[PDB]
Amino acid sequence: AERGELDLTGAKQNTGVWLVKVPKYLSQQWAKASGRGEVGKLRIAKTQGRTEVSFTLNEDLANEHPFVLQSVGGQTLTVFTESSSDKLSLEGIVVQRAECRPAASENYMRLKRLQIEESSKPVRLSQQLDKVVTTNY
Amino acid sequence: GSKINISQVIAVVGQQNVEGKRIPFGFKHRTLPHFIKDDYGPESRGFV
Amino acid sequence: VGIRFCQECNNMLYPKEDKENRILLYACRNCDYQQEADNSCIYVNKITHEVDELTQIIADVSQDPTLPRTEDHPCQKCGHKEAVFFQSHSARAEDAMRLYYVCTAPHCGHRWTE
Amino acid sequence: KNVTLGVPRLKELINISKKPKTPSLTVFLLGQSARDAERAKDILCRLEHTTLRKVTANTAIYYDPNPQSTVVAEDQEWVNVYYEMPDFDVARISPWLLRVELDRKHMTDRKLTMEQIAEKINAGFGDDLNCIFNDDNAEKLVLRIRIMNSDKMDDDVFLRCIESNMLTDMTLQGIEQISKV
Amino acid sequence: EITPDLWQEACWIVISSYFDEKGLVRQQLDSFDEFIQMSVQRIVEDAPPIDLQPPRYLLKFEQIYLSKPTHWERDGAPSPMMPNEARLRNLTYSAPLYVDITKTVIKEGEEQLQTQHQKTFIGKIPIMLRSTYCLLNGLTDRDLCELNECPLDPGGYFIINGSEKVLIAQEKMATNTVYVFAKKDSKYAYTGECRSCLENSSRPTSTIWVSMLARGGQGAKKSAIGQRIVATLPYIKQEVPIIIVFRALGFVSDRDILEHIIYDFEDPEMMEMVKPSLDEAFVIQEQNVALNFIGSRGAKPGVTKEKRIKYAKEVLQKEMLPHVGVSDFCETKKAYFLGYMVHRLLLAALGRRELDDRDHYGNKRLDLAGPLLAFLFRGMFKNLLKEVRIYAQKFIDRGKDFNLELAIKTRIISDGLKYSLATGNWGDQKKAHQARAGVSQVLNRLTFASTLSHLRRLNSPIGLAKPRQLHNTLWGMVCPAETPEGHAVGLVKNLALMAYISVGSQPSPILEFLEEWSMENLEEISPAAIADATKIFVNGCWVGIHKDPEQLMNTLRKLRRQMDIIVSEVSMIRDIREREIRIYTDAGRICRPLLIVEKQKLLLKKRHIDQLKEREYNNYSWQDLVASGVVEYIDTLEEETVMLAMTPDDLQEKEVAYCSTYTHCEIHPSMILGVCASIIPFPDHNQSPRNTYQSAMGKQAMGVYITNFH
Amino acid sequence: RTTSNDIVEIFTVLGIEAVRKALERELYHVISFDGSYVNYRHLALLCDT
Amino acid sequence: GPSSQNVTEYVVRVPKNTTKKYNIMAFNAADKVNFATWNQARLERDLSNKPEDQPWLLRVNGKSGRKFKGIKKGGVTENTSYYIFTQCPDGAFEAFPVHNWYNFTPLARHRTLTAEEAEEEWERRNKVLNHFSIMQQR
Ligand SMILES: [Zn+2]
Ligand SMILES: [Zn+2]
Repeated sequence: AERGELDLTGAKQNTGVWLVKVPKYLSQQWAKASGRGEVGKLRIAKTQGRTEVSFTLNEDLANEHPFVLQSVGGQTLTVFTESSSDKLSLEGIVVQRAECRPAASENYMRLKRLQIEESSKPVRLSQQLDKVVTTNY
Repeated sequence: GSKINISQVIAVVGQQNVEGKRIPFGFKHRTLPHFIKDDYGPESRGFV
Repeated sequence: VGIRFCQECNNMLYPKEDKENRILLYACRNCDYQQEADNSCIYVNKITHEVDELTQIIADVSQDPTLPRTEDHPCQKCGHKEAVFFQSHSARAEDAMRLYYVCTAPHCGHRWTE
Repeated sequence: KNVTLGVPRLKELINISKKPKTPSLTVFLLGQSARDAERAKDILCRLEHTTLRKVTANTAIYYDPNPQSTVVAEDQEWVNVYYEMPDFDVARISPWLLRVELDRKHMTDRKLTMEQIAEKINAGFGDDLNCIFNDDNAEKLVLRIRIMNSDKMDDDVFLRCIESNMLTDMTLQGIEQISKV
Repeated sequence: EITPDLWQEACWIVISSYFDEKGLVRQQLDSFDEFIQMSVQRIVEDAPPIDLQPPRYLLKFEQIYLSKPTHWERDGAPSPMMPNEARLRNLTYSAPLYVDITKTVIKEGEEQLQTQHQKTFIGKIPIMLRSTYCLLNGLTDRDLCELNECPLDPGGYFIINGSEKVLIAQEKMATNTVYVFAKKDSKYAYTGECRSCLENSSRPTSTIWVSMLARGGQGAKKSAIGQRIVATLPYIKQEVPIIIVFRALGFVSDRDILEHIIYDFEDPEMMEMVKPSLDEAFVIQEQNVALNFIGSRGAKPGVTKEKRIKYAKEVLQKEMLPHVGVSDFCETKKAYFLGYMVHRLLLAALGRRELDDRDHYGNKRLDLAGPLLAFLFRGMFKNLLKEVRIYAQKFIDRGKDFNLELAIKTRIISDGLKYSLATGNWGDQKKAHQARAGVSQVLNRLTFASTLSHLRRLNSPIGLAKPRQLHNTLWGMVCPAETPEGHAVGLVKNLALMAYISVGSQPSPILEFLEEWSMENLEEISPAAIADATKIFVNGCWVGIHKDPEQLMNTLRKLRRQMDIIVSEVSMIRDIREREIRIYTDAGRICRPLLIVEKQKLLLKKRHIDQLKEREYNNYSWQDLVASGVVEYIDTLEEETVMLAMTPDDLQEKEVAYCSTYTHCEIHPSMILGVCASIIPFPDHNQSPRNTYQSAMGKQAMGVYITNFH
Repeated sequence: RTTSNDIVEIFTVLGIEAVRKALERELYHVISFDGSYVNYRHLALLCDT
Repeated sequence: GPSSQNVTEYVVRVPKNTTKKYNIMAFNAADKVNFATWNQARLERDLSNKPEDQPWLLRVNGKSGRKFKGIKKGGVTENTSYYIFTQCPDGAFEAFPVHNWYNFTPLARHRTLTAEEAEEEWERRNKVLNHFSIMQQR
């Protein structure tokens, strides 16, 4: 029992969690939802020799996201916490990695050009004046 | 002039060399991007 | 022929001979971690350098655009009468002009050298 | 093969360059060897400087405290042929063993023999390095090297150092600063 | 459809479209436009705020205001300046440079009353003609003739004191790229060259030298140790081992070190070759002693051990490979790149790769008007900030007030630009010994061909005949024929007809696309799976790996051929034999346009030729042709791994099989020659020394040169 | 009849007159290789001096 | 069986904000770490700088167990967002963005050579004898 001690109850329960990487538009939509309570549905389909994982966007959030699994044995991960009460605790061992890809093949880059334009909106360029400024000195 | 100049004008310019050896491999073991990789033929290595 | 590393401090292992049991004893001298090696080999050096280049060649070199493309000399595991031939072009590793055939099928990759 | 000529050679001759660019040394044979190709080949092999790097196929280091342990799969023959007479075996044999093998192509092409290089190893060093002589009946011309008996730096440092020392210069035959003839 | 036996008209139609849209001096005008638009803004933005004190004073900068080139007469009249008046009166052609000064006052009493000194004049920047920030832009034939300016003049030259000055592009070794070299006579056997710098904004090229120790001192225990690995680091007075530097980044476990160094753990001989360094680094087993060792051998040793700790941390943070990251937490990226650093050196040591050629002109880039003026502006803007700071401190030590109108000196920036663009000494005036000469020669006006040759010219920084030789890498990069006859053979060369030079772009959309397209990021990787995947390089720095090479390359090529978020100037490289992806975005690269061969047919169909044949009254030009995925800008880097066809009707068709996987076709074989060499007809029927002589003498041929000669 | 190309070693083994004769032969060989001939008097002068 | 055509459908929930900040570990599989050793843990600050922008420290079982040092990743999460999906009895997946990613490496626990005496074996630059027994003198 100390301030600097890390709780290890999560590792003793062998809790298994997943790591998901998503593109910026999905995270932006989830931030715009502002935690309403429902952002979408995740679908997991298992066949006789393959596993198919996909995510479905909410129809209210919009107004298919297939998931590709990745090898886990390359490196081991767990999840820890830092509280506002300064009590550190461990959640559990990461057991699976997930990668999110859009279903759009060529119509994705219509929005990607707009996103790059928004990113280059604060990119700053020099301006030309037709008449020289005579208010100096 | 010389008879070698006569031969180069009329029949064949001949094998062309750089620092003694033939044309080296500036690219990934090919003299020019037009020729196929891994070629030591006459046309691909500098012969006219 | 092969090396491994220490366990509890995760350091590089150095050899040691044993005075009592007369067995070679790989050990980390940043530790006291002692173990035997089943290989019983410490050092090998092929000075004439006849390594096997069949494991050296990447299986994806066949799908190169600017490599040659022959029609004869088919592959072994699959028929696929189309293949790529090239040389090693590795400096200081011999002087042979002998050709390295790779099958160009998308899921194959059995490479042979004749 | 060719020698340098022209402006760099003229600069090399008007100067007196302590190292030449491409030095050469034309040799004329005196008598019967001038017309015999075999005797000329003998002189060729006798003037070729042959380091141990060019003639040996590969090297290996093992650990055999028992002479009859025979960690190599096929070494038992000449070990039993030679080790019935324990030449200072009971003092020590330095269990760290050096093993090299000779490429048969480079063995035959240079027209030397395998006993004389072991003789030169035990002669140019003396009794500070034991040598084990094998037979040519085996497919691989294996040579086994062990350290002396009467004596820091453990054993691996000295063994690897002397291994490199054989591998860079022993002058098996020929004369130094002569690359090719 | 397909165009058989009609290639002669079609090729010259599309060359007509290219030369009608671009022209001949776009490598100057585009570079200067990029300098004026991005570079001065990036330089004035990436500058340290002036902090001084007592009340605290802070100064920050903002965007750039520019006007047309005017004149300051004796009475103060701001008359618009014409280039003809600049030539006649020995008058420099320039416009004032305007910023604002955001003066924020802190008196430790919540009295922050920020004042914005709007449109502050800080100096005069030169502008060269026919650029988009000059008076001659947009004028037609009639307006140019009425203004006594030649319409035939391509421009691209500055006017300093009435003398026409043109910037000749100077080549330099390519930044942020790891090389291997083998010095013949040096004590080091092999070496690695990674002359590197940040994204052309902060600090110049700082080099790193990883190298080899040759087999010396044989017979003794030195050969028993083996060939250790050594490097020399910037502002370290002597050499330093490698694993101690790896431990200096905070990675002490040598399993992780060899994991960064070795990617495949079933390679015994390479681990044997790297083993001599492990025996040498057995005296250092902790981070802080490594930092204290590497900091003790600097230029200025510290008084206390904490001083060496701080000096070593600073020199390994702010300077050690600035391009990969300087954000104080980028030690993982530095560890990965420093592993790959000598991973290439070991690959060259075992002979698995070959030694990279120095004069291969795909491994170096060109400093144009843009980068050179950016470097000059960086230097004397630092000088101007130093002058402003010292004047402000001296005048605030009294503590009366402060005024920005007289503190900023336009004199130093004006004479710096004018002097360095006039006399040719590139750099500070007092540092002319270390200043590179030969820049900004006097423009040759004997011949229009001579003028177009002098606008499009390269030069080498060499004061041995190896760099002078004509190289294989040049095919349609640099003209083979044109060479000065005198002492500068090989060094001074002119561009080809289609030699387009990269203007520069930012790699932020590149990273934005590559992160989204199923690529595992560099820090969040399994280090045991590096060897199976393919490395990703964007402007040299390692940003992660990808496990699906051809889908990534096909996606990138499909994005580029459709004018998507990737700029068509940006090039990507697939080295299959090494498993790397190299993507180059930065300026200095040199390129030529090429056709696209898909399956076994060209994408330049009859409809494109028909649209380009009636070019005008149909608003269809070269920029519309590249947007259709017909012509792709393939530079010298992608020429290492593609194929070219000499003629479609003669080679691309089906015959006795030589190849069937062509990727690109030549636009026309006669674009090899430069400006001078083009005017020679039947140059293949001549001898190459005679072509070289006449290309040298084509600049000396008199005649009419510029139409407004009177 | 055995000769060489280097000059310092043939000085250290035979003598300066052998240096004279070998320097003569090497200079004559390097000049008269391409077919251009030069008189012996200048060569003899330079080799003596 | 049922697993040959098993279909799973769960709900994704994102709460707006949590009072307790969440982060993520980084362990190499080649380190061969075990969780049965995890009986008592410490996680405190580094004191070499002398706090949020400063590298981390962690202790296992006091001084008896192994030691780690944590460093924040160099990349910024301006274009990246990582979520952790936790299993709960209600069956609805929870999606939580992480704040920072920290990299940790093990440290040796032995008599390391200090810098003030590290200069004496530099005169034996190539003259060094018996690499295998340098620790024996310490
Ligand atoms: Zn250990
Ligand atoms: Zn096959």
